[PDB]
Amino acid sequence: KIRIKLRGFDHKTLDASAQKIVEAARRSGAQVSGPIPLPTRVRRFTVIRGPFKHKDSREHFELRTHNRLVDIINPNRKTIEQLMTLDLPTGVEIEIKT
Amino acid sequence: GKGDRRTRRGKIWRGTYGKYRPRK
Amino acid sequence: ARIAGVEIPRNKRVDVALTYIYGIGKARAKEALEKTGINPATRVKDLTEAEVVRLREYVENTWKLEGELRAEVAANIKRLMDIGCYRGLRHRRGLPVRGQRTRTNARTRKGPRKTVAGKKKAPRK
Amino acid sequence: ARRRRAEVRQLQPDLVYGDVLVTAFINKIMRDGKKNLAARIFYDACKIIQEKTGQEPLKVFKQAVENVKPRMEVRSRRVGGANYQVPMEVSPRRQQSLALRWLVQAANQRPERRAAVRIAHELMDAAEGKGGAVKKKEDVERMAEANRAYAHYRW
Amino acid sequence: EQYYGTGRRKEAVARVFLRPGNGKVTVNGQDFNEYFQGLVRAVAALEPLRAVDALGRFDAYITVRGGGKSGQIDAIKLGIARALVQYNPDYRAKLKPLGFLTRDARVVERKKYGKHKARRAPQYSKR
Amino acid sequence: GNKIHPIGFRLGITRDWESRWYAGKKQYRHLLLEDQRIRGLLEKELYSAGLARVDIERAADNVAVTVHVAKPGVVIGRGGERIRVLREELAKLTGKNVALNVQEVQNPNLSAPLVAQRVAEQIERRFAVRRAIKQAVQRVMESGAKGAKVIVSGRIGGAEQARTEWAAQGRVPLHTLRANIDYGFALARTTYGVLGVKAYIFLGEV
Amino acid sequence: ARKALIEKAKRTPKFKVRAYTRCVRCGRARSVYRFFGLCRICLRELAHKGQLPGVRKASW
Amino acid sequence: PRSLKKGVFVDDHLLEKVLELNAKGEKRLIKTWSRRSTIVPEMVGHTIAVYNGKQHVPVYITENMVGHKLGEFAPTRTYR
RNA sequence: CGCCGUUAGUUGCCAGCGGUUCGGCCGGGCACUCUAACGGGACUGCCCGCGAAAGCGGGAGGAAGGAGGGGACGACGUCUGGUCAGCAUGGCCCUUACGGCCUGGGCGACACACGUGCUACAAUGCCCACUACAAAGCGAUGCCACCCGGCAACGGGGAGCUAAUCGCAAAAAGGUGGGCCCAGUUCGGAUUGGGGUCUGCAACCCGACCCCAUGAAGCCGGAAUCGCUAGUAAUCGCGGAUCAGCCAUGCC
Ligand SMILES: [Mg+2]
Ligand SMILES: [Mg+2]
Ligand SMILES: [Mg+2]
Ligand SMILES: [Mg+2]
Ligand SMILES: [Mg+2]
Ligand SMILES: [Mg+2]
Ligand SMILES: [Mg+2]
Ligand SMILES: [Mg+2]
Ligand SMILES: [Mg+2]
Ligand SMILES: [Mg+2]
Ligand SMILES: [Mg+2]
Ligand SMILES: [Mg+2]
Ligand SMILES: [Mg+2]
Ligand SMILES: [Mg+2]
Ligand SMILES: [Mg+2]
Ligand SMILES: [Mg+2]
Ligand SMILES: [Mg+2]
Ligand SMILES: [Mg+2]
Ligand SMILES: [Mg+2]
Ligand SMILES: [Zn+2]
Repeated sequence: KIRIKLRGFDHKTLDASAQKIVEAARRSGAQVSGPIPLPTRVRRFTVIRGPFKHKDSREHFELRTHNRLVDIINPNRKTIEQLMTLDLPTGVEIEIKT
Repeated sequence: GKGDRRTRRGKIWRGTYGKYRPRK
Repeated sequence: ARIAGVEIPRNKRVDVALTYIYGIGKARAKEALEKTGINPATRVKDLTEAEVVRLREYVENTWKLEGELRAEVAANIKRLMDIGCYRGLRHRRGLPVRGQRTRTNARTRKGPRKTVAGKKKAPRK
Repeated sequence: ARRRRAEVRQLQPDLVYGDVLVTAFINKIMRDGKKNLAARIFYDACKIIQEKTGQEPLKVFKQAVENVKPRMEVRSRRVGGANYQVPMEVSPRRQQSLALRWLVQAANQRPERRAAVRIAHELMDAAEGKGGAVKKKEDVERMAEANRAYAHYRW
Repeated sequence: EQYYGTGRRKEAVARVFLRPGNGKVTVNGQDFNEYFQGLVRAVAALEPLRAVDALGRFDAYITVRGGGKSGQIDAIKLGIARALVQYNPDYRAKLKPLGFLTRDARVVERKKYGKHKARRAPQYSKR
Repeated sequence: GNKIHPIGFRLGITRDWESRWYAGKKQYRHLLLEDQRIRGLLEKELYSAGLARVDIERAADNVAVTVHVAKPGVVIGRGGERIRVLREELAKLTGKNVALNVQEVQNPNLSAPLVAQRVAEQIERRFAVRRAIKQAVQRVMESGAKGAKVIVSGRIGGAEQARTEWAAQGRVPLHTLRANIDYGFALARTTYGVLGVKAYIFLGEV
Repeated sequence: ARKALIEKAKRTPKFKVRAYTRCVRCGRARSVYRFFGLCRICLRELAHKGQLPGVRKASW
Repeated sequence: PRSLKKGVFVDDHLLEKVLELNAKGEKRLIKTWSRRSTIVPEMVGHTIAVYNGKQHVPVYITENMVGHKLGEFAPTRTYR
């Protein structure tokens, strides 16, 4: 176990989270279980377009939360000092629970 | 009909549970 | 037969039949049959004289039924009209009592519509 | 239909008689989009056709259908005055549908406690030229033409 | 030994596996005729077979999930015609003109605001 | 009553977000509030700098803030002065160790917000609305830009019956997502009520 | 609303059943999306300004 | 249909005021605004002035009235 | 959204082998389904016919063919259209009240009238039992498996989930069996009596749910009048926002 689930609001920016987090123990290091998609959760808000009456206009927003899996199988500690101390994207989060 | 609360389907409409529609 | 005081169901299933009695319906039929021991399915015609009895001596001497109900219920309401009680006024008046709306839709408690006029100029909408 | 002309939808043929004049009848028997109910009604009705006559149901069915479709109907029209019931032809695709419809409606007029029995007896009676449904057909055609006087709007 | 097609209809996805055999179909660990029990369609999911001569020349085991049995029926109807092309690919000559290889892309229409039911608009009063 | 927000419309493309972080449901609420609190301060004590957008990135307690100004003098102060007071003015309210990078706006008259304000500033001073606008556009056209448009609402010229003044040159392809069309709005509090000033600036396709 | 009435801020409300959201922004008491703390309009306005992260307009 | 299980609510502004008057004499008119308090045996005999939102009211309190609340006897709105 | 591909295997399965408490349950695979990223595909490109050209008609191949299906997107302007009560904001007005705090009442009144809806008037049906097949969502001051108490609402215990992994969750029409017999009924569930549960300081005015009794009008609706062109109408259930609770049959 080396739980590493990645979740933010942008999917371009969840490549700058799976690529370098694999390109470290990819062909030089260990193995890695590959970045696995994992279904996303969207939240819709349906605000009425105007203030005051006009019951029937509305406009839909959403807040998509995209995910990935990774999980670095066979963990040498050399990659770790390289993996745990190299980052890049701002609006991303990490979870780590072996 | 969906009106009678002492029916199965009257309780499915209400989204509730009781003697007339047990929760498994 | 004559299951409950001055009452007489016939020729349909027994459980449906006993519904024709005042303080009784399905719920009290399924019970007073299971407890009395008669198959709910048989037509009333096919009941042993012995069976009708075991039923009648139970149903009557175990529940407030017929007149004994619908006269005490009427007195159970006079009590509210006796004191000051809101529901009492609401019973006197002849309007809902379970805190419903009265601007539209009290038709069942009031009875048929007693229509009246409008004003002078106004929308006849 | 201001723009184009609209094509008749080609309905998928039957599962038991392979006929499209049947799913046609089966759709009209259907309500609230419960198609399984409809089939179970009709195919049952076919089983009652087979009982009360040695004839294949499919030739009995088609027989009543042909027997119901009108050759004339009326269609209101005006220039002034009032709505003049104008007699006119009944273009084949409509004979098809008027027949199917009336058949089902007529079927559900019957006193027969359940459907299928209703459908059977109505499907049967109509083959024999009797039974209301043919009422509509005849009382349509008879009521049309009886306005021959206004038939000078041929189209 | 094996032959395979997918097949889809209203997000309903069948998995079709053709095998040489006797005509005994099996959908989701069950007899074809006791999973589509009572549905007068069903027998319609095999129409690619009884129209290229197959049925009892072949056997079929099937994974199915998503939707309701009529979509599940049509998604099979497809999945078989596909596996049947993975066989003799000449099965198209008299198979495509009948439909079968098409994928009914008809899907449930989005519910839209200001209407009750996407298209059913709310009724009104005084025009 | 028409027309959506040319920024909000294009948000997925051409134009990105102003705040830039991630947060669970138990967080987003008061977190985002803070972001706005910082934007609110960053205009009261930062008006004359001429500020376009206040970016706000975030990691766990590394709240970025990246004030875009045209005149990064007034932001930084005399020596490094003003930007010391403000970095610790963002610390009084946000207890979450902030930065305050400042990226100058190369050509202020190519960023709609700024343009929009210059026009609003002119009018608050009593001025030639109908002229000011045509001026404001020409500036955005002499500064490049494949097109531009500016709108002042009503009570023009301190009038009586609210109007709407126009002026627009080049292309302003409001319906296309492959756009890139800055949009800024300035209020114009006058002696006799407010006047809305919208500015649009089209600058290139893909 | 009335600046006085802005006192859900009033920490102790005697009993929670008097506690009631308002829009942190405009003070509205009547369409306050829990997630945001914003009301109907403030929500839409800020969304379009692009000031609340990861929120696009939804199309499906 | 009733409703209160256990803890048969009776507001306490007058719960002791009613039994502090059961140490001597039944004082005439002991007004409240708690039209929400259930009547309880120690209340029998007295006379409570219940508010309307407008007026207090002479509610002579008998024996039949017990399960009820005072508000049931102090009618609010007024009719044709 | 519809077909196909590459990337990715704590979701996937007689694809294919081993064990079985026969539960993908385990070893184990990534083929398939799926999840979510990046691509390919479609353009009157090919064919026959009319046309000066655009284009029109049919045919082929294809998952799809002429805008393949549904969104988002609202021109210069118009109604001196709506909103000073979301928010700003000019002017006007009140300043021991036109401001402020409370407790209580009212916004829920009822001779009447209309709008939008819900449940019906039933056999293509209602009831009960058993047995299938979804999508989209939500969830630790939470969702609540599971075991007891209770006719039940629910109460007391208590596992797993910070969620493709646990729970809400039962989908319901459907299918199989059984009942009902044309009846104001085993249709319909209004009304009222009674006893309870729950949330909240507090349910009289004025909450929802449970159980028992009651079992009203309603046999398809005058003149008028609304919606819908295809996965549409029709019908069947499922979820979410608001929110302690809830008057939701509303909305999305
Ligand atoms: Mg619109
Ligand atoms: Mg019933
Ligand atoms: Mg639907
Ligand atoms: Mg104010
Ligand atoms: Mg509240
Ligand atoms: Mg084995
Ligand atoms: Mg795929
Ligand atoms: Mg050409
Ligand atoms: Mg367009
Ligand atoms: Mg007005
Ligand atoms: Mg008050
Ligand atoms: Mg109101
Ligand atoms: Mg009206
Ligand atoms: Mg139990
Ligand atoms: Mg039966
Ligand atoms: Mg009708
Ligand atoms: Mg149309
Ligand atoms: Mg709720
Ligand atoms: Mg609801
Ligand atoms: Zn607000």
